[PDB]
Amino acid sequence: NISPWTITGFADAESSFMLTVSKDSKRNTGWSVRPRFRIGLHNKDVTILKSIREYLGAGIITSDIDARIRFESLKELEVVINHFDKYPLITQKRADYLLFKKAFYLIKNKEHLTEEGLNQILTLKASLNLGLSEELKEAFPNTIPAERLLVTGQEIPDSNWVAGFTAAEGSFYIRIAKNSTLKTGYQVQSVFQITQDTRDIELMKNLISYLNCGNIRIRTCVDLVVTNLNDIKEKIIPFFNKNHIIGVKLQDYRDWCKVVTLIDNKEHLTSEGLEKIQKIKEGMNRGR
DNA sequence: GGTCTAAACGTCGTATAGGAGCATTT
DNA sequence: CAAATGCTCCTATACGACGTTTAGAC
Ligand SMILES: [Ca+2]
Ligand SMILES: [Ca+2]
Ligand SMILES: [Ca+2]
Repeated sequence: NISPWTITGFADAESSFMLTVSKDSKRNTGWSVRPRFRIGLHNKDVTILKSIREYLGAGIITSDIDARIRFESLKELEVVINHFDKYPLITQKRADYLLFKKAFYLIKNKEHLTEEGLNQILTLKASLNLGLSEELKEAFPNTIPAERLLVTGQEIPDSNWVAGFTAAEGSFYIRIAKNSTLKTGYQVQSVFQITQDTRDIELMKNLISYLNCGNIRIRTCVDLVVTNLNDIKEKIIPFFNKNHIIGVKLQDYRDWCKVVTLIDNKEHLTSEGLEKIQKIKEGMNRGR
């Protein structure tokens, strides 16, 4: 069974909360309103969603050009709302979540079928994700987009969160630099990385402190980068060994785990070993 | 002076990010 | 009938993941 805080972290990374507003002749207000929750992965990682359906005991899984689990009915969203209230988000999407939750409840009490609720719902949608479409701007001018609680004091709540966050957005790659000042002609480095747009740096900086290694860098997106070999061998790799990466990425990680060992044993300073690494690297990540 | 590590710097293609909307069930 | 929700297709840009250069220890 998958840890709940993993799901929370994973969704903190790659989930989205949506409100569709559709023009509809058959309604008094002229518009249809519906809530959605969705997680989308490449087809190859479909097992993750199966793991989430199984934990929560809800959710509809599909696979086409990509794989998704979706929550659209009131009862299914009720499960979703139950979970994230127990296991709160920590990226800027917790703001999104709060808008949705308000919007969700107006819809449950059917008040969206009123001109008042419809207008209130749109103030939430205006500040949720990409805001109002042009078509919605034309239909509802002078809508004042609702207040977003900026969450900025939030700490990393659990290690399994981090397993979840990176499994979705973390990166384990091998860096190879053609560099003649080295005997083999190439510098070899193992790299652990997490990326975020600059809106959630306080979480990024805290995550350095949580894993107690790595540096923050701005360039806009901000990267958390760990290149230190004894931080990678003694700090980063034990964490994700107790707190498991899930999905295909776990397999890249294994390969990454493999190349860090050989580099630890200085086998990268030989041509044969340098050949060995490129074989491995060429077989990781996008190279599968 | 040479070799190396850490990390600063550079960069493009696509896996999503977010969305819209018709068809079916309740 | 209408309100809910099942079901599917769309578009483009923020990432991931790949590569070079530099600061500086030894
Ligand atoms: Ca994200
Ligand atoms: Ca992403
Ligand atoms: Ca991902």
